[PDB]
Amino acid sequence: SAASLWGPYKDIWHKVGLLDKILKKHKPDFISLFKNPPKNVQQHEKVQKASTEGVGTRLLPEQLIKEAFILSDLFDIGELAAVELLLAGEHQQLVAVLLYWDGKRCIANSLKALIQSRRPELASMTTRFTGLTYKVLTLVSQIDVNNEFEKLQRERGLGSEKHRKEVSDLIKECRQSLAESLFAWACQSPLGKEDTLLLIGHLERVSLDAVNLALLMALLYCFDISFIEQKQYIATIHSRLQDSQLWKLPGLQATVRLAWALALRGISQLPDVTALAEFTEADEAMAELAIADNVFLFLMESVVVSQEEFYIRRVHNLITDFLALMPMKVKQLRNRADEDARMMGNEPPISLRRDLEHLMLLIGELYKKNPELALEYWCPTVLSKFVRQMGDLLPPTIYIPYLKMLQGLANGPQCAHYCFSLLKVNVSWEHFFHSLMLYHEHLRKDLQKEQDGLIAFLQLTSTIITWSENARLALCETPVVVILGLLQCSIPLKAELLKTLAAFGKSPEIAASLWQSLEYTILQTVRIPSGIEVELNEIESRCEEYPLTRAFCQLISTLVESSFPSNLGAGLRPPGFDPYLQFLRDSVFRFRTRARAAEKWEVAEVVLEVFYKLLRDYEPQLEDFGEEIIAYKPPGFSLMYHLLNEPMLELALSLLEEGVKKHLEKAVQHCLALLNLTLQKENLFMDLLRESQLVCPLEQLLQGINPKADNVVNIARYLYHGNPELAFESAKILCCIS
Amino acid sequence: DVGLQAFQERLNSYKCITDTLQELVEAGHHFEQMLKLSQRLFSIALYNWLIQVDLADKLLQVASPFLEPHLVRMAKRYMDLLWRYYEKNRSFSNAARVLSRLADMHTEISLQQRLEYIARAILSAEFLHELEEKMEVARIQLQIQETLQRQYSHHSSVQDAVSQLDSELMDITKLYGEFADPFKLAECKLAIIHCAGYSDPILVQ
Repeated sequence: SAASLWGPYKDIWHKVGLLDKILKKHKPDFISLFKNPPKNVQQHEKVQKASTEGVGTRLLPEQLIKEAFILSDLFDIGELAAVELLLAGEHQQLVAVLLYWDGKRCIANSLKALIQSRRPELASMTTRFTGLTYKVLTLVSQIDVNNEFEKLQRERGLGSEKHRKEVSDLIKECRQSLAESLFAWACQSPLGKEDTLLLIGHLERVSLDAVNLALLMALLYCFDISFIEQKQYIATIHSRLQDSQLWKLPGLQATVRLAWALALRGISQLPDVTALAEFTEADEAMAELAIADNVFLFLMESVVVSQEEFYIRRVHNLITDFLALMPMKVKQLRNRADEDARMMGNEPPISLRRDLEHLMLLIGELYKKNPELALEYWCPTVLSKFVRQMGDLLPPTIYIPYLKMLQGLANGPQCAHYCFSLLKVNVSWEHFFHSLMLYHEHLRKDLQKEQDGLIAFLQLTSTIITWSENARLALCETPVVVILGLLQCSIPLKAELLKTLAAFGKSPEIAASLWQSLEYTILQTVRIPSGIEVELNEIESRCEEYPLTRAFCQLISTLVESSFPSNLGAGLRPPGFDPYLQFLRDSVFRFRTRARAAEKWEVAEVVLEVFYKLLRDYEPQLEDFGEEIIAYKPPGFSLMYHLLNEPMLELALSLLEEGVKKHLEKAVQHCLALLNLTLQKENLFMDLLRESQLVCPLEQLLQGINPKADNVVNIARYLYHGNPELAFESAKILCCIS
Repeated sequence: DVGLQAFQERLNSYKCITDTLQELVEAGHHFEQMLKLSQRLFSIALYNWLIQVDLADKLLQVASPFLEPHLVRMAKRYMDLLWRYYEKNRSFSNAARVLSRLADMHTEISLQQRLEYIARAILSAEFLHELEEKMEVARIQLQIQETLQRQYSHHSSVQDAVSQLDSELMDITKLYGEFADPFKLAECKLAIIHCAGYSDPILVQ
């Protein structure tokens, strides 16, 4: 039998983290599976007597009996084994359950450590039975066998989700640990093709299953190291796969096979192999068939969706291999795509031929946020070649993903720099600019295809500009003028455009140019009489839709930071920044009634940030420790003015009442900080600032804060919280209020 | 160790002997020669050869003095060896002791068989003491098992209980606390306490 106890496995593992041949020699327990004992009726009678024996014996009480019974039912496990599990672990409430999973957890891990880590006598010992290799696939299947769901269905009535999730977690990790083991074997290079075919079949049994990804770490490297497998075997698989092109349903197999071909080309470039095969029949025809059989979508899907190291590295190798070895195919597809469309196309018709673009997306998704990998494209001037080639595919459909793909590449501040150089030096940024301008002209003169291209266009510009530094200024000079013009036209893109323009926004004095644009763009069509609302209408008319507003808020937020020039809007209307804040009233006031919650926080956060900045946007200490005009101009005045309004303070207050993604938490911090600042300088506003400019008094705010109790209570509760910003500030507020 | 090489070498020769034996199939003169030879690795190997062939029934016939130790050592698809063994023992006592162990054994064997072993073992009638108690406890599980079928409180998927029941003899307390009380089999509980011989009138009442 095997030791059902968790402790030996744990200790052995720590040792290796020392390895004692003696404990390891215990050996086969690293079976993985608890294949032989399932729930046994015979075992129950033995157990019920309350006397049980282990493979000494113990008296078993009624309480223990129940825990043991629950285990057998829950995990279809033998009753006696279940007992040993309880004995080994401290008896507490469902302790046996824990040992059950723990036993498996390290056993898998140890096998993983040995096979992956070690090159060695022991590695040989574990593998030698050639028990582990047989078991690996079955171990995976064991995880799969639907026990949990049936119970849930039966359970639906009195459901216990929590206990289930516990099980689900342990199993998922087990599958993950299993993935490393399979991969390790591949590096270990077991003997041959038979395993691969069995494995391919095994995976195939599973197309929507996310689980497939776990296997993606075994197959790819395996194909990568085709050399290890004996030529006799490689040749057989080659033939096997070709015949195998059927599989219209198995998308996954088609993709895996396609990958094999990608690898084969490199391997075949040994004179023995290469000479024998005919290129057209041997490689191109089948590969082409695979692409037709949706091989690309599959690869993209894996990329899109998502042992990270083995997966990322190995997949990266596949993607790169694809680029270098494959380009004949790429060109073939490219030409194919250009010709197919003819000047009513449904999206599905557009997408059919789109396989090349899908490749581009595959790159974008895989590389994104991985600067380590992304850099390779730009490090030396094939990947680099690849970009150049991609750059030259003119059709808008390909042109667009091209822009997107690069953006993914641009991620590191460092890479962003290269991207900057790519357009600037070795398509150019200006051409990019020109295209944007051209669309602007066409749209205005007229008064999805464009949206697709334009959306990508903006997406790329935005990505680089944010990450870059001084380049930002240069980019400011080609895109700012065109960027402004585009926004004027009505597009569904305006929001996106504002986001990009905001990215350009420079911290310095230099900012004034952008302010002119924005003011010109709310005021341009405005009929402003002497009411205040008239000014509000100006903005509301222009910023008709939500995306427009979101974009607007982002742009304003950037601009406000050490914001603006004097006498803004001079000549057009009454001057000053103030009308902008009033507009916020429109937003913030019907924020609470926002039909999506995610969207709700999306808008609320920027406003809070601007709110806070504005408060900071004055130096109160100078007084505490052209003046009149300066005091008139700062936004702090208007901000305080509105804050005093009860929809404004109330909204801010509820944020505090209802606290806790982590993103939401930030909103909370701002809420508190904002209130603290107000309290600190409430007095300054009332007595210093207000008279200078001059509208109404303070009282409503205090009763809402000091008298609302819950706010006081909630803040008190916050002090305990470990965010220091929230706690530290919460503490301060009560002080000010008191 | 003592040197493995000798072992590997002989086996080849042994395989040759077995290989030749197979070809024979005047058959008897050839076989008796092999058996009537003094070589305990040879015979042990021969038997192993026989089991693979499923020649095992023939094994019962072999007189060889080597055979008895062979069965004994191998005794713990060994069950066939044991079905062989109790049958092998003409003697009642020895046969019974084995079937008892057969029943008690930890490899999955149905209770029906476990009982058939006991029925057989009992027929061959302190060993007796253990055997009879066993029969009694086993019977209880059969009853509990039977009721489980009738009971509608049970779920088919919780088959595990039956597996446990058929799988082995269980502790009386285990049977009582785990099965009788939770499944409210009062009759079973009562019978069980009979065997236990629990006198306490209050609890019994």
